[PDB]
Amino acid sequence: PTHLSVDTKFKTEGLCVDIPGIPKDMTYRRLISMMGFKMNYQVNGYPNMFITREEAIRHVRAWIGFDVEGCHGTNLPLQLGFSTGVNLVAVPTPLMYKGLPWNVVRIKIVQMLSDTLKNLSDRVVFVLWAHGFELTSMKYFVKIGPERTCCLCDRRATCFSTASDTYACWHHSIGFDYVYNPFMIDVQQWGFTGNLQSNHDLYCQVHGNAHVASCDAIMTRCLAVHECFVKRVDWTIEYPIIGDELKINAACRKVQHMVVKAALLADKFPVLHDIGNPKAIKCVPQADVEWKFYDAQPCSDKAYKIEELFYSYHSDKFTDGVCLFWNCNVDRYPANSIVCRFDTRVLSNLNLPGCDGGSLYVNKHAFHTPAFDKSAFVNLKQLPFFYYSDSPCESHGIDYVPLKSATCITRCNLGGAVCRHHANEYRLYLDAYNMMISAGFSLWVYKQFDTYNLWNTFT
Ligand SMILES: Cc1cc(N2CCNCC2)nc(C)n1
Ligand SMILES: [Zn+2]
Ligand SMILES: [Zn+2]
Ligand SMILES: [Zn+2]
Repeated sequence: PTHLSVDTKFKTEGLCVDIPGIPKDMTYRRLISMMGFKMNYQVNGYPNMFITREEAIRHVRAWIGFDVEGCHGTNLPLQLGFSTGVNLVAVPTPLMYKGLPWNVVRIKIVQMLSDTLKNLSDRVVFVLWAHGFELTSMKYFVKIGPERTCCLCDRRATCFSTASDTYACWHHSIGFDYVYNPFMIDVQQWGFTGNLQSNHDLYCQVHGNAHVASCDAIMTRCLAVHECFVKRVDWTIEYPIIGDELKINAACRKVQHMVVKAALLADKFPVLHDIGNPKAIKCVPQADVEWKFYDAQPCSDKAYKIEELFYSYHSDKFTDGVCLFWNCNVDRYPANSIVCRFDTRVLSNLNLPGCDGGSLYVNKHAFHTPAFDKSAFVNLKQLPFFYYSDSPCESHGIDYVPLKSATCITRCNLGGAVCRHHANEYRLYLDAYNMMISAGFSLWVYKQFDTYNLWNTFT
């Protein structure tokens, strides 16, 4: 049991207003046939156009919400809406495009999906709240067949061209007119009562209903993300490397060690309260401090209330020493804190749009993160960039230009001239820092933090 059986039942109640008379007893096999597609008994990698909830979750980067609304069914114009905010009007003769025949509409669909997905996924998963017109419109822009490879590379084919009779992936599809072997899932099959807006609005206040197809497409995808990544969480699912994952994760470890080590040297806290990931290891193993750990899994719905994390009777006194909240999202951090908080607003290939202002950060695992809120940091300040090192000034073993920087906190800089080793390490550290910041991570610290207190650790 890996793929969704075509002989699985499909509930058709949601389809009967667009398709009146539709049989109550229906399989994916018969639905695909009704949609105008012929599977020809093919064992060539594409067993069903529809996929399971488990397969949809493994391919969350491919999710594109899709809705079709009748403007006036062969005789009427259709408004095609996508979770990218795009609305296209197809005539059978929040971006809104005027009515155009299907032969040109399909070219725009291929361009839009290819630009949206080329850096995300090897496929497309159309996320539906199926009422009929979206399923019966697929024949106008979708072609199916055996699994194929791109004409210009080794990636699987996602597009077809009737001009050249060739296949392409999302990177090589310029000028292609058909979406080839897409996947889809109907959210209505999951067991819901009431319409799309009533279910979506139970969990999200950020997406409205401007009564256009793209609004429904966005709400459908948002509801799917809430069901799969907010109310249900699976951290065992691994996701492929599509970008700077490894560098970002290594940079995060380097920045955490640097900042915590310097906070302990500068203010000499007798105790550190490490709140978050139950599998955390001391980021500064050599530090003298009493290191106490508190378990809190990543919050995916709302940020933790600091009253629930801290109160209800541990050193008990979280006011003693310092608190470390490394990606542990709380509503309002205490004044004595070191914080790394992911900014959900960041634009990147790892950060997908989420539910109720939140975002779906996908880097090895999927983490739905609550909406970034500047008011969480009112008792803290932004942590300034700095590099600190007590290591010996010694080169060992990439040409050189002398480093001059007020933020290179080393013995050599105190002595008036940065050594080659510390200049190389400073530049590598600054690169790691900038990588982590650009990935969306934000750093905050207790107001008394002052790197001037690090210079006297060289005596
Ligand atoms: C986005 C949308 C449109 C819509 N229609 C459009 C065609 N006329 C009837 C109203 N209905 C819903 C529930 N959502
Ligand atoms: Zn290709
Ligand atoms: Zn929403
Ligand atoms: Zn040095």
